[PDB]
Amino acid sequence: GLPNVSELVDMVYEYCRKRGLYPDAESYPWKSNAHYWLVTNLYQNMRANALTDAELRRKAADELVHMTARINRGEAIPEPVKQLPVMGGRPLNRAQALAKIAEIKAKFGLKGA
Amino acid sequence: NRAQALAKIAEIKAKFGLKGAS
Amino acid sequence: LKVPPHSIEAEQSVLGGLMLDNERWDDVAERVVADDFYTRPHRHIFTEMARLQESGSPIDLITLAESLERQGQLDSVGGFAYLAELSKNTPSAANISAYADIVRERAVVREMISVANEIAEAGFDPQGRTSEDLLDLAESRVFKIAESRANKDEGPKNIADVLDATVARIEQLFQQPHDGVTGVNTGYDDLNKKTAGLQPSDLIIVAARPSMGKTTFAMNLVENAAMLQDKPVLIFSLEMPSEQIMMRSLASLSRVDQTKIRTGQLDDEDWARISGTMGILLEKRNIYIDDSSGLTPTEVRSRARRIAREHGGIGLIMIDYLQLMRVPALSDNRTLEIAEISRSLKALAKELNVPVVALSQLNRSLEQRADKRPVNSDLRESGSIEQDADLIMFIYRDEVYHENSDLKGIAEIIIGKQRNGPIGTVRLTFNGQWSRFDNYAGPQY
Amino acid sequence: LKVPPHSIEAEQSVLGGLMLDNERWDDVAERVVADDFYTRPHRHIFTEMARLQESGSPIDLITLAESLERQGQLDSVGGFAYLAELSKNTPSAANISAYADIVRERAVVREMISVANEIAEAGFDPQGRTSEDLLDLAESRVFKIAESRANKDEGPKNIADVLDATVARIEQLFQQPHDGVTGVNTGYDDLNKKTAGLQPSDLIIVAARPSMGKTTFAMNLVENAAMLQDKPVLIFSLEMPSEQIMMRSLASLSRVDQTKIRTGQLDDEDWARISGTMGILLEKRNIYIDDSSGLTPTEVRSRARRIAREHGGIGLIMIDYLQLMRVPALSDNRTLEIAEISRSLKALAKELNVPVVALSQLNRSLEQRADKRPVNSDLRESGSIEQDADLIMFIYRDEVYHENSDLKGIAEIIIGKQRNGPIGTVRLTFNGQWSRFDNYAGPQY
Amino acid sequence: PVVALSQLNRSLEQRADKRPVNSDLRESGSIEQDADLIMFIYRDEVYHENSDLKGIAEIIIGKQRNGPIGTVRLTFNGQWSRFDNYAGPQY
Ligand SMILES: Nc1ncnc2c1ncn2[C@@H]1O[C@H](COP(=O)(O)OP(=O)(O)O)[C@@H](O)[C@H]1O
Ligand SMILES: Nc1ncnc2c1ncn2[C@@H]1O[C@H](COP(=O)(O)OP(=O)(O)O)[C@@H](O)[C@H]1O
Ligand SMILES: [Mg+2]
Ligand SMILES: [Mg+2]
Repeated sequence: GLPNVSELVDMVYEYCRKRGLYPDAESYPWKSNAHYWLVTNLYQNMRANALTDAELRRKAADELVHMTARINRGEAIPEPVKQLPVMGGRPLNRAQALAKIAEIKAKFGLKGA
Repeated sequence: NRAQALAKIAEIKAKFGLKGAS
Repeated sequence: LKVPPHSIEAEQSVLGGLMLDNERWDDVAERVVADDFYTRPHRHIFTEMARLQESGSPIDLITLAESLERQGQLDSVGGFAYLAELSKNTPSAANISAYADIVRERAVVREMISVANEIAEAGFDPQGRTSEDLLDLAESRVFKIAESRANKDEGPKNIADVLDATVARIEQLFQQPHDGVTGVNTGYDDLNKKTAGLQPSDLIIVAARPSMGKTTFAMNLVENAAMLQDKPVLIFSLEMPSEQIMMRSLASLSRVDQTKIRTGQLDDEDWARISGTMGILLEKRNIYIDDSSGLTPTEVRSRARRIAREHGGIGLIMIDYLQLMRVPALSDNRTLEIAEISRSLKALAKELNVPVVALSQLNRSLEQRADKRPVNSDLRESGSIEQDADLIMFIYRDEVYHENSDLKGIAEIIIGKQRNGPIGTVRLTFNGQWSRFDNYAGPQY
Repeated sequence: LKVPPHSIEAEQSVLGGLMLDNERWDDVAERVVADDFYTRPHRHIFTEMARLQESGSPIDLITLAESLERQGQLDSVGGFAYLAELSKNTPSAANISAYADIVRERAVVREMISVANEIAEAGFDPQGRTSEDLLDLAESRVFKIAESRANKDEGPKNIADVLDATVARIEQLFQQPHDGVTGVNTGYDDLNKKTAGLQPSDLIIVAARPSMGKTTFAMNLVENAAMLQDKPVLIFSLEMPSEQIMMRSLASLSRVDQTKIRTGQLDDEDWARISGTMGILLEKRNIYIDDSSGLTPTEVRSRARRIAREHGGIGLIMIDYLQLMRVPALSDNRTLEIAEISRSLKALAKELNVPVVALSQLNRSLEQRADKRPVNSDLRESGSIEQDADLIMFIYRDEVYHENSDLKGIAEIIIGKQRNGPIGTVRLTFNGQWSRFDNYAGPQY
Repeated sequence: PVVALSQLNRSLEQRADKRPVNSDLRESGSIEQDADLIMFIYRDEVYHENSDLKGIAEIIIGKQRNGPIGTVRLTFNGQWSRFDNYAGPQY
């Protein structure tokens, strides 16, 4: 079930404290998509409006009511928004890189390099 | 079309355009 | 004894024509000024006549001589007898315009001779000045005379001729399609459609808050212009060394991660891409970069002129950014410095017939509003820039302010002032991984 | 008399120094040309020396004299007597490059004077030429003097030169393995990854509210730079006397409790540790401290230049803090003073090619926000600092504001502006007992 | 050593807790910046007649250049216009 106002505020504060190390918001270990959306929205609203504790609780209650109304009427929550893959796979050694640099220098004939 | 548009362009150039024109 | 070229006969003819014909004053007014007269009495006479004409009073012999007599300035001029001789000697059937033009030309020649004498005297007695300072001084001295004579090109035009020229221009634009691009191609379809390219002889200002991709957007425009043309493209960077600019350009062109390039963690394919990019750049060879710090408008203008002279044309000029430029003569007031910078940039744009893109910055006050999208009034302290600018583009990114924005990787270019087209907002894709801007493939509104 | 600018002694020095030392020829040849010399004999001598250099022959006294004698031109030069005079008067303590540059300067000034005279002469004798033609002639004459001149160091280089410099820099960075650290090692792995070290020619700002550890962090960085380098590290401590700084440094390095050091209640092991630290410092000998107060940027620049001159360069410069610096000419307006300070610090960092870390302070209003972690807008009254700084780091300690914090002993370095990389937060462990920062060993997200 | 006395702003008396902080030195930022040591005097009986701390004063170190900060309790004898060492138990 959806958390109450106090639990939502506590989760928002915990996310604010602990998001300084995660690469992105989607990488946070969210319990569910709705929790991610609510916590992120509250965090951004607080960041952009300097909301106090009471204002944060009021915004959390409003977001919970809006989410409950949306759930009661149906609708399916998509999986976050996602942003790019992780890439990887670079097994390059120093010797090959130096050989490539020397080949580049020979091909382009750089006087200063 | 484009041909008619250019024809009307030339017609207007002849009718009003003078001296400098294009 | 050197004889400066003075035409006393032309000045006397102008004065006599004005005395015997008050309708022609305007023709004289647009051809000569008070300082253009050699003898002091003639300058004083012209000043008194200008005052009388602006007050609505007749400029006949009696009133002019009497007015000089009342102020006690009649004796210095030469007297009522001298005024009557000037009035009577000049025949009525004379063309005052030719004499006024001769007097106008003589003042320019005299100023040129004065500047040459000043330069020679300064060279003989340096008084600690450097050669570079003397060269800059000589360039400034000559350009002052050039602009002093480059003010006649502005004036009213005939309505019918303007209408005919406008119709011809409309027909020509609809005649030569170029797929909607008339100026320098921006490399982006929507921007080309909304701008018809970058128009030559027009000042372009790019403004944004810090970390919005302003330098990135300018470099993308420069690279697109270089790849889509043949004329050289010049870059003035007062904030970055040229090596970082080239690294950013390599990341953008090769579509390789900038962090990998910066840290050196590149694989074989990345090296191949970089080699290809370098090969293309060395085959083209039309990009010039100047990373000097503390640039002055004179140095920028001189280097642009030298490039255009050497290669017969400039595709585009880019300056980043104008808030770092200096005018030593006006360091006391920043607004005057900005106005001088803007005027010099506009003069350079007109002279070389090239598009000039100057980057600017916005005050923190913009961030005090609920909606942080830039507006024209956010160009405070740079009113001259807003007025003299032919194109004004602001860069906005919603993801910068909001982490949970739905427009992540999307940037908005907002045209706050367009001289020859409509204003609006253009959405683009921002690949910060490659440090690049691309055409937006999503829905447009 | 208006004698043209010339210096016979400088030319004599150049020719004599070339006669006595032939390995300097290149330095003379890269600075002077045969037409830069005023007297005909000097031009002829330089031409003959150039020919001898091209043929592969030495250009000493006897070879030059013999080569001139074979062509019968020894009398035009002045004779073997004059050649011997040139050989004799010039000492072997010759800075031939300086004299060559001076000769170049005289020639430029002389040519400028000649061109000014020609322009004036053309102005006084139109010969049927319009004023437009005379202005074009004047522009052409001044342009040929100024055309490219010799300022290749401070001019827009070709794309080839910039690309080659960038590739050489890339190779140099990839040559020595440091595991992604190109600048001065900060001593912390995550901060090194995020910043790639402290880059040379960059302005770095460290900001925090009072009692957050600005001075502590700066001293820790200084200690790490001294331990991980060989070049001198200079400190400008406008806040504390040097004795207290050294006490803090001993507490940090030896990991001895600060209260024990301050009260003198140490034991044998602490004394042994302090002795070891002193031994290490005296073996290294690369830390210099200046605890003066009210320093102007001019004094800071002068002292840094003097230190670099005396000890072969600098490895780091630290200022604590910039609010204590003074610009007497701008004491009326604080914003202009801060702008001047930031500009001077950036210029110094670029000139000495060293990282400069300057401490700053934040407005009180930050303490009224719901979240007290600093942002860029918290640098109020110091917008020029945000504009000019290459790197901006904020120190945040949660336990300062919250007694019940779960992050006791944990500090955050927040990169508010990283010019050449990403931004974010780096966590470190704060040991106030030893007055030290250490790498955070806890779990990382 | 130079000991200069200074005042605080009146708005401090409108807060829930009236013990001074550094930000309570408004109009005097340079005072906070230049002072090596800053000590605030606080008597609870001045604001509350019900105070259990009658005769007890607190010296609050708002800024200490070379040491810790905190509160030191002393005894206030207004009869003799004197401060004395606090003889009560210390936590
Ligand atoms: N004797 C001490 N013991 C433990 N911590 C101390 C001591 N003195 C200072 N500190 C810590 O150092 C931090 C910053 O002090 P300092 O660097 O002197 O001021 P600033 O950060 O304004 O330069 C404070 O937060 C404080 O907790
Ligand atoms: N290594 C990087 N990784 C991701 N983004 C970067 C990197 N370097 C720069 N950027 C982005 O480039 C943008 C523009 O930076 P910059 O050109 O320095 O500022 P401005 O556009 O105001 O001149 C910033 O918003 C920043 O997020
Ligand atoms: Mg920039
Ligand atoms: Mg301090």
